[PDB]
Amino acid sequence: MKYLPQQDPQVFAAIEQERKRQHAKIELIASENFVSRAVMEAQGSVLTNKYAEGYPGRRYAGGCEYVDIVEELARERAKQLFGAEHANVQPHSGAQANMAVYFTVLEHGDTVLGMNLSHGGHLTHGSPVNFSGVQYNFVAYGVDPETHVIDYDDVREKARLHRPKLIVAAASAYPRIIDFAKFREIADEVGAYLMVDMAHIAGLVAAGLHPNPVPYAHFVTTTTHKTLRGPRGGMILCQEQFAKQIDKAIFPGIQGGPLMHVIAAKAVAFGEALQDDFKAYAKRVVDNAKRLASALQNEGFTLVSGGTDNHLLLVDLRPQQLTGKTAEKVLDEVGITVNKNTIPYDPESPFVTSGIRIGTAAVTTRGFGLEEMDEIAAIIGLVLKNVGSEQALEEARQRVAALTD
Amino acid sequence: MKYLPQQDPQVFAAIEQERKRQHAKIELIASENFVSRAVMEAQGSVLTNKYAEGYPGRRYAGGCEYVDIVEELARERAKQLFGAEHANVQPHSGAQANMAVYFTVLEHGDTVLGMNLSHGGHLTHGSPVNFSGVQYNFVAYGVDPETHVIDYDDVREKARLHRPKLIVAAASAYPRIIDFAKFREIADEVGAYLMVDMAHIAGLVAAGLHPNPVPYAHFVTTTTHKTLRGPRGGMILCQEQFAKQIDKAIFPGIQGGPLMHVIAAKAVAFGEALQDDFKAYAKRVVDNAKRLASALQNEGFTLVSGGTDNHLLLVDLRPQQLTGKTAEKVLDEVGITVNKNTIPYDPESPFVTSGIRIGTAAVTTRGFGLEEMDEIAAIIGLVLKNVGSEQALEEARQRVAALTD
Ligand SMILES: *Cc1c(COP(=O)(O)O)cnc(C)c1O
Ligand SMILES: *Cc1c(COP(=O)(O)O)cnc(C)c1O
Repeated sequence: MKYLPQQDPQVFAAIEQERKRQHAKIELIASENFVSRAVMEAQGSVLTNKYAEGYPGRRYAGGCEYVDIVEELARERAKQLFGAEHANVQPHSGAQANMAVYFTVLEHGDTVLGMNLSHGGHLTHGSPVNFSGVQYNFVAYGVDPETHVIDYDDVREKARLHRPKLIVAAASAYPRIIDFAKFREIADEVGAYLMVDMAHIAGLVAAGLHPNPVPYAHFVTTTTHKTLRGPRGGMILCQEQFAKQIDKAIFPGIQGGPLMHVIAAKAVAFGEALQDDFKAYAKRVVDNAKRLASALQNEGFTLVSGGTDNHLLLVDLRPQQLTGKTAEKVLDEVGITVNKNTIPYDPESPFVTSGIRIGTAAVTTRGFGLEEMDEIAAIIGLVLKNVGSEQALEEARQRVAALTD
Repeated sequence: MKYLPQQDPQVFAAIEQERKRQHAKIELIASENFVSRAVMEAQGSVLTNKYAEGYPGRRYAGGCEYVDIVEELARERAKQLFGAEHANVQPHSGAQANMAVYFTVLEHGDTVLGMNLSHGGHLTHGSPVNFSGVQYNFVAYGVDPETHVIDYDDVREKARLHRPKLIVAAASAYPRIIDFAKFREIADEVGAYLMVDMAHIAGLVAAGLHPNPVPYAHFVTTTTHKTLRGPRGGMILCQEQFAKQIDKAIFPGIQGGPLMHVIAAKAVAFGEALQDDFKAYAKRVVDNAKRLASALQNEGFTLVSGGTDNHLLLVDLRPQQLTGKTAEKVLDEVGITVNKNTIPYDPESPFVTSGIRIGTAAVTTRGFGLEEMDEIAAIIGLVLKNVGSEQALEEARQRVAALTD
């Protein structure tokens, strides 16, 4: 940076604080990652100065010749990476990606089937305080009370009874592989559309380490950030027959002018995802997640579903008589960043919780391998089993600093 | 840039093309502007790596200490600049800013009164192909057929007959000052809320060159870009009593995690707007718009409302038997960027139009004064009155290059 330190010292000081914070702490929030320096440079570009209302070739304003190339590059790389027939890279967020699809297929008050929020489902999948649960009639399917894997018979039963117009699959906190083939099999039985929100698993789908939902779902939504390691934003993937309708749901549907500088960064992020080292990176993420899972059990922690198939894991803290809130607070004191998260059939409210959510996507970007996975797990054990001891927390504090150089 | 040229040559080449395009052309689209190098650096920051779901102090995740400072700086500067009691700087766009307010005050199918789209109103003010016109029952008020100024008696008549729950004031293409006091007087009579969408005039409100809608409106929405010369995004301003409800309409209402790097740039943009030279800049914008308006009439062009009170003007092209589409196309050939725009009571469809929309915000940033306003107007006259002559267009092409160095 050059012009910000001089122009706005207060803002630059806070950014430099945040930059050092990202280095000093161990980032274990499953939705967090670190983007490349090339991705950031694209967001700091002059492409913010251009209104590009519409789509490449079909713009409502002139002078879009080169931002069209950018959006095309973003759309073509997305289709190459995921094997989709159509792509829309204009969604401002994953929430706006979901909103647009809902706007396409559903009318106000329509019944939609989604994953239980206490079981793994996202806010945009039918929360009574979110637009989705207010705009539409949302019903829930759950996971098995003891195996914590999606009960696909329950998904079929809920679909056949509630007769939804849409079925949403995918989660914010689900450690296992989602069977999209069985979701389509259920959707075809009740004559409903299928939408997959791969936001958390998108990078793992790109590297072929998680089954691709594209050939099963009518609509596929995702965030460009998280495991895809791209800028903060959204994307919609669909078959050719929904292409025009999905585009119209973004503009002039729910949005105005797109963020061309962010779309530029999406194109950079997709280009980086197509390369071989990203597929090697994403394998290490899952390898690190499996290693962390095994090591936490070795420390005496119960895990939701008894492990992980993807990038994230949930710790059932009830054995140690701890709440997610307590765990989040105490780990923040040593430099480990987690978020409290409801476990399936949680006795505690969503604001207190009985579990914590941990992902390996961010730390794996920093170069964390199998060795440090065991150390992170050792520190978490030291902290949570010795909450009252400041001796342990100071020891843990030093062991966090040893890992982060 | 350093890492993008090496990482993604295709994307960097298109960005460099766009950077040179922004320099080479004369940007006269009223919604366009050029942000400072400090604003861009804030968007190219690591603040994209942080999830900040919630609000400063009341976050759903830890490690937000410094992004809270950023959001607070953005919120406090906004309140200083506009005299508002509360600010929300999380809206991804002006469209999402409007959407959130509608989500707060209205239930599905509620009657809303807004400005006619053919008269100046925005897409988000009740288009039957936009969410606003589908989600809500939108009725329209118009301008005077010969004066092109808002018919405030028509606004009262439409309000008393249709009994709206909300009244929206402000426009995308309205060259005159909007009387917010009379809009509130009408809203109080019918017991309706008042919302002002100052997106186009926000910078002029900041410099005190346009009446502030804050003490008249219950809700004030705006884009952070355009005349405010900030990053691409949205903002909501309201009184203290709506603060909690407006915040809940953004999250967990219509959005997820905010764009902290864009909020950082908003804070930079507001900081730049509080300084004296911005108030001097914004006066030159209006001065340039008045000078361009007078000069275009001197060339024989009819203007909507017979001039301008703000940053933008509309040319009624019917005298020269030209459509907006034809004018937009031919000016693109010489290097002048405009957009076709429906004039009030336009015989031509919104896709062909009878007028063009011109703003001075962008060129004034580049250093354009009164002298070059007369030259721009001279070139526009040369082009549009000699459409068939390539001799004139080549002459015009050279005169565009003389202005842009
Ligand atoms: C992260 C996520 C989203 C969207 O997040 P934004 O903050 O809106 O980008 C949507 N659905 C799921 C399942 C997610 O994980
Ligand atoms: C520009 C504008 C908006 C929003 O534009 P976005 O592209 O959504 O940022 C909303 N209302 C009015 C009147 C505008 O001019």
